[PDB]
Amino acid sequence: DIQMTQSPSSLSASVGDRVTITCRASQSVSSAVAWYQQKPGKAPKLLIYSASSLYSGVPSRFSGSRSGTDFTLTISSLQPEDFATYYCQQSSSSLITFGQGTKVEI
Amino acid sequence: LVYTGKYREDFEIEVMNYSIEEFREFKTTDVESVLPFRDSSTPTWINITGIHRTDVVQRVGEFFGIHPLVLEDILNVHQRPKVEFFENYVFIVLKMFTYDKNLHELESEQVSLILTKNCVLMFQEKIGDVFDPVRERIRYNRGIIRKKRADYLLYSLIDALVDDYFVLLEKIDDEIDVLEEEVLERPEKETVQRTHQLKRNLVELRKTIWPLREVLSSLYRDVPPLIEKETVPYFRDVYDHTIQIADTVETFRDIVSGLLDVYLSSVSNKTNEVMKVLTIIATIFMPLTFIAGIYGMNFEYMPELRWKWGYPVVLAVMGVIAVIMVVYFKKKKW
Amino acid sequence: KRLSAKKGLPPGTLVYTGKYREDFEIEVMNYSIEEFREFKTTDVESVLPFRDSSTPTWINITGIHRTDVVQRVGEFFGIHPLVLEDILNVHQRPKVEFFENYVFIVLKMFTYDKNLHELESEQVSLILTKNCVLMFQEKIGDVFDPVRERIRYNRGIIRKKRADYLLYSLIDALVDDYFVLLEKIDDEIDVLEEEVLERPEKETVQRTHQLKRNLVELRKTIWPLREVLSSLYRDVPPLIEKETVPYFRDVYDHTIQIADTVETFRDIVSGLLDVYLSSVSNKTNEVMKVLTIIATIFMPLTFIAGIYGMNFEYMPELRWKWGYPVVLAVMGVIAVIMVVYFKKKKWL
Amino acid sequence: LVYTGKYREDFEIEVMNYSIEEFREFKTTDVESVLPFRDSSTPTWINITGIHRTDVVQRVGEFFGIHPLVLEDILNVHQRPKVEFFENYVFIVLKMFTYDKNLHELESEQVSLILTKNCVLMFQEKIGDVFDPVRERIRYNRGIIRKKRADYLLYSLIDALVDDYFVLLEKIDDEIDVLEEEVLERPEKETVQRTHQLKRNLVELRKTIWPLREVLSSLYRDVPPLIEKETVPYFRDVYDHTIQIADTVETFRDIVSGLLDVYLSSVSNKTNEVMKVLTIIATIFMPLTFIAGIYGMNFEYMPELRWKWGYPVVLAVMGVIAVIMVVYFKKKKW
Amino acid sequence: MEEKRLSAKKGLPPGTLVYTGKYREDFEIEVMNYSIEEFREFKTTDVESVLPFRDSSTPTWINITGIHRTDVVQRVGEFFGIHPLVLEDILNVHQRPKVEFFENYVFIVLKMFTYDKNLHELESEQVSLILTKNCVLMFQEKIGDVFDPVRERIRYNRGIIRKKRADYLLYSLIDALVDDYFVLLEKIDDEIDVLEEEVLERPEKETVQRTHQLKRNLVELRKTIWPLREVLSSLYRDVPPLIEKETVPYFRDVYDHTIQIADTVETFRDIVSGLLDVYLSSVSNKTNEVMKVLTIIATIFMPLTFIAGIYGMNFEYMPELRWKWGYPVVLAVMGVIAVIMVVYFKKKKWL
Amino acid sequence: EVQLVESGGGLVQPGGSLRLSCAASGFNVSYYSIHWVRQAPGKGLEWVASISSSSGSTSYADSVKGRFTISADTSKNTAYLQMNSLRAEDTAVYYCARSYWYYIWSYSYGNAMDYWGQGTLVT
Ligand SMILES: [Mg+2]
Ligand SMILES: [Mg+2]
Repeated sequence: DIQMTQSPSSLSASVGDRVTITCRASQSVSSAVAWYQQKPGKAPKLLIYSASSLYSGVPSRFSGSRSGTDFTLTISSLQPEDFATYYCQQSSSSLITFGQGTKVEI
Repeated sequence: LVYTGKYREDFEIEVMNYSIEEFREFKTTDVESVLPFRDSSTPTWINITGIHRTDVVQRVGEFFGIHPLVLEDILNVHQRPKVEFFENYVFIVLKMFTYDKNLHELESEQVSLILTKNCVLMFQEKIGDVFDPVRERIRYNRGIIRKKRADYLLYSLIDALVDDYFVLLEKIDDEIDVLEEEVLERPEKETVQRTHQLKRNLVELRKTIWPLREVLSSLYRDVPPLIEKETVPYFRDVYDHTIQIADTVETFRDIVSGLLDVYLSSVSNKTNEVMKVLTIIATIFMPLTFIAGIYGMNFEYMPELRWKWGYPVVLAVMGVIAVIMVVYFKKKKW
Repeated sequence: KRLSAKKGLPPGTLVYTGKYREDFEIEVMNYSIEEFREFKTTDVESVLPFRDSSTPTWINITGIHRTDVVQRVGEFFGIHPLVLEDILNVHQRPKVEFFENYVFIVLKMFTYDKNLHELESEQVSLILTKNCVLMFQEKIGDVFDPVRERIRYNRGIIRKKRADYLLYSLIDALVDDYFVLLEKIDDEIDVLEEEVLERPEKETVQRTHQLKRNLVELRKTIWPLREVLSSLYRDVPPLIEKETVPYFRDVYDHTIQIADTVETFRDIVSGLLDVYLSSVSNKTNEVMKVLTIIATIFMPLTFIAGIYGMNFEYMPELRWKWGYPVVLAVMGVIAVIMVVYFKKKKWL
Repeated sequence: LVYTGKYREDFEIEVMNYSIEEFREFKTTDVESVLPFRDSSTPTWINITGIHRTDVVQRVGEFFGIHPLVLEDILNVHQRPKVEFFENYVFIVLKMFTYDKNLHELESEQVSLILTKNCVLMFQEKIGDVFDPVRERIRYNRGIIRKKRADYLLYSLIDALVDDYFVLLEKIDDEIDVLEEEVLERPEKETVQRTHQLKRNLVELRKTIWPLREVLSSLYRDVPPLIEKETVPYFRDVYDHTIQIADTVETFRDIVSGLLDVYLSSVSNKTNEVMKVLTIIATIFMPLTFIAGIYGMNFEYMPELRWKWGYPVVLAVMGVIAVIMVVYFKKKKW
Repeated sequence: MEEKRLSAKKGLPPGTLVYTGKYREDFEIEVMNYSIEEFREFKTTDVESVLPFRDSSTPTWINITGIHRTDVVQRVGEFFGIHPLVLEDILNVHQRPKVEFFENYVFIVLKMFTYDKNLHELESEQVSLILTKNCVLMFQEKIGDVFDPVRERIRYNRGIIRKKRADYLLYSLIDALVDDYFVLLEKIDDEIDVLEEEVLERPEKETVQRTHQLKRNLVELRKTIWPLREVLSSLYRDVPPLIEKETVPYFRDVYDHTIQIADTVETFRDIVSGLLDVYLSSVSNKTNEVMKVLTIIATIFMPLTFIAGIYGMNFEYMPELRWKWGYPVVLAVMGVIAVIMVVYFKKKKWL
Repeated sequence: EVQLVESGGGLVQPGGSLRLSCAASGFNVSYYSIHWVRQAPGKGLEWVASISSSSGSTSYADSVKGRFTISADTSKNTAYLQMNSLRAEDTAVYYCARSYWYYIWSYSYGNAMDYWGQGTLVT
């Protein structure tokens, strides 16, 4: 079995400041992780894939970094439209496991 | 029949038999219990965990029917993987590589697979094995191995081995990412040690994985009927997976050879900076202690009167020279 | 034969390998002796009825990241799944495959950026079938504008010939921007060589090593180009007419020139690697020349001043007639003469 | 007629006539005893070692009807491997390599294969060969060796000589790991001497692989004088094995070059660390020597006098300067 | 790169052809006209005596040495119907090997190298071949070639050269040139082996110069080999009508030889760069030994001077009076400091 | 243009059987892999099933392995999920998503969901 623990559980930050969410994998995943944005009552959107690759048609303030088996989602300049829940992902195996889900508020 | 393996303490024999609907598991050390397994029309698998004892391997070879030379190859450990086709049986040579993340070393252990009629002999070296997935698959029937002969058993064994290759590649990928981050962030002599050991591991992995390609190629391309036509496409998949391993290996070398070069050139570029430090300090303090010794001459001939703060005048001249030298160093941009 | 089984995927899975997913477009140019059209669109189904057209057709699908479009085009045009897997595998070397109906060519185009010295590679595939040429790229912006302008404004022979001349024109344009890139790298290597000898820092080393790696990439992607042009010229498969072989021979000679140029550049960078170390040694030599000059001039003076400045109970030379000025004068004379002695060579 | 070799040692002629029904091992030593062993339908394997015995080789060449130019080629030692095709017989010249301990230099021995009808002849010079796997295959009922003609014998000899390279590369890899340990801990002049010798041996190996690949390519492509086909698919694993050898030798050269580069890095870092210790010591102790020179200056009216018995004050100033400068060095890798 | 027209130099009258090399000492024409059963060898200095061999049915090998005499080259080109641009290319030594296929003849430019000891530079001489009908024109700069084996084969009827046409003669000449290239590479390897000992044992400026000129020579060798392999590839894979298609396997054998030579020269360049690196390492070790002695002297003496000055201060309030005779205490302190210095230098395993 | 919709969510007593239909527009379900994901109120996302309609590739979640059944029919260009013997914890919002594969190294591939369906509710 494989699981992805996402830290912190939740984060509170102002507008225009850096926000970092780290995420660790039980078993080594090569680079197949993803970060998403989920507004309440709405479908999730794909932000980052390949652990460092920005999606097509998405603001570049989001960025992804990989160190070893740990992955960080970072924000250069947070915006009011950036208060949602961010998740991890795994695509190493056919069994996809999601992150805990970190909600960022004001 | 001389044994050269470095593992001697471990020894065990385990048998897994199965049919369309039923299976049986057996564990023993005396070979007399595993002799009568020819009569089982259903395919069976016999695993010899420890091959240090030459008597058991000699007896099993003369019992099932195994050529002297392929048996001597079985006992030999330092052998490139190979495939031999005989009318009675086929013989294949494989390797398993365990690699600890914390304790960086890529070891090995030799496996020999012999398929005669329906019994598949596997000759493991020591304890610590990979093929638990196939054992659990045949224990709890959630696959296709039940509907096929021992040929699919051989295919499952080899597929599990290439899966273990993939897992090892994932581990090496994590190590390469960590090493690249260390090199870009902060070098070290132990960083160079890591680069060299990783390079050597990749080289040996390429050298040992390349024969496996032609092993599988011999196993599907012009295969005898002993491996069966229905089983042939499955081996194809294994061959394809092997290619990936090789491809991955080469690109890893392509990313590890060039990792260290900037550090190789970057040394001796601190030599000039340490010269900068030593030279500025020596330039400040050679004339200063020089005039200190000149005024400590104990000559007493020239009047050493109090004057208009003569000693503070000497100190002021010293400070002026120091400021001038600092200005000169700023001009030289040292 | 067969589409290779990649594990971890469903069997028979066609996957894009590159990184560019931003844009996707289809551009059609149907040109003939008299009339022509330019049907740029996105609906793939509209492009399809051109497979059986009489006049030569140029289809240009940018953004092969949409594998469904590539699969549909390959299926309707009768293209083998292995050829499609080669199309979608960007990580490759230029190559050519001849088939009973179509000719499949894999080539690479490159771009160079100033102020960010990155040699960006984009793989482009050509499939010449019947009287049509399919083109597969993965990003907006190519080097085939001269061909489009020639077709549009009826200048040159291209509007008079078949699709084989179109394929020749495309490959010729690719070799032309290869030459342009070689000129750009010539300028950059000249700048780097001039700079490495005057301001040797670690960023110069990083730039030189990046240039060396880029040149290795260029060599590894140009020699296959020589091979593919050779394969296009000598055997001349039936899809290519016998009158269009001298053009491919010219392109072959062009590739020879490009290989010679990249080998010359590789030798130049290999030289710059030693030149940098020589320059840094020169700088260290200058610094230690200053240090050794001050040391040589002012250590002997220091110890002689120390020797005359000692606490012996004796009275050797402490009351002589202005002995201190005599010591200073002779000492300054020895310092001056040794500075003059060091004035030889380039030390001072 | 003229002998070019510089080796004069034991002379031996061995004949190995093998067949399905049985095989002959009466190698003997009589020169004329081999002459009746020419009309046998079975593949007759005649080998002469110690070509310094020129009368015997001349007699056998006259008996079997070889062109005297090929005899002169046999008598040569420094001859690049190649193949010549004639209606009566085919000539092949190739090199045998054996690595040794002590002097880590590899020597070459010419071997000539003359194949005509159901007869194969070797023209080795030095005692000590590598074809033992083919011999044991002949003597131990292994492989298709007896089911085929002397063409299979030529194939088996040539691919055994190809397999020699794997053993040689294992030996060179052991040497490389020894030198890796040395560069890891003890760098000296003998280190670069032996690493550069290994580099020379590796480029020698590449240079000698090239003609071997050319010979295999020329022997594969058609124009078979005596070969009746069905053996040319066997000249496909040999060419791939040549490619294998080339790639593995390239990797060995790359790792040896990396070892040389890391030795250079070690020398540069030694320069840097000696410079660093000198700079630290001089830097921290020279201003102190200055200040020791200055105070207690000898003039008539000394105004420093005593400031709250300040010799411990100046000592504490010295200590504070020393500790802060030590911290300044410690914050970096000095 | 379209159409072939004579180039116009501005220092010359419009049509004049100029010899580019640096040799004027020799001139001689050797004609070697062979057949299945006969051969005439004929050495002369008159250009007009070789003209009848253009229309000779039997194969003939003309060899003009001393192309510095441009009049002879022009006369032979005019008679044999050779294009003036090919004549300018013949006389233009400063060019790379090349091949040109014409309707009536094939033109090849190749190079022969010589290596001298005690003068570690290689000297190249351009040799040009024109194969036309049944005549092979050869143009050489100076006395001294590498086609002695071909001459012996023609004279003594060795091999199969006599029974064949002029295309086999062209093959024989090119094969002899490539064999001489192999000999050259062996000589370069021997020079490299000699230079290795000096570069890792005797670090001097002369070794630097020798290694750098060897690297320049290797660069020139590669710049010659690559077009030569291209020429052999063109002869193999283009099969012009003059080659009769039977001698093509000989050309592929020569092509393989050229490929081997190119790989060898690349490996040699790598070896030379490694030699330069080992040189730098050796000089660095020498400087390291000197820095070692400097550093040990400085650290065993300068701190001793520091304490000597510290207790060499002279003001009112110090324990200058002897405590345990005092001065032996300071001397013992200095000696102990020096002993500590020496012992941890022994620990650091350098003096 | 490329839009995924879901139908079949409703008030079904635990232990029952029902069917969720994911209708696809703007693309072909044959050429892509379709995933079903379940998110509980107050909990994070949880992948459930994956179908590759091109082949027989069918991978269910670990927790509910063998209790669901995913497939796809190209005649309607839709994907189907069959839910049988539901638990109490299964009440959540169900999303149907496309996903494309991407290349990291030669041995390892990843995948990402680019278009997410609105997602029905199951109780
Ligand atoms: Mg005194
Ligand atoms: Mg001092």
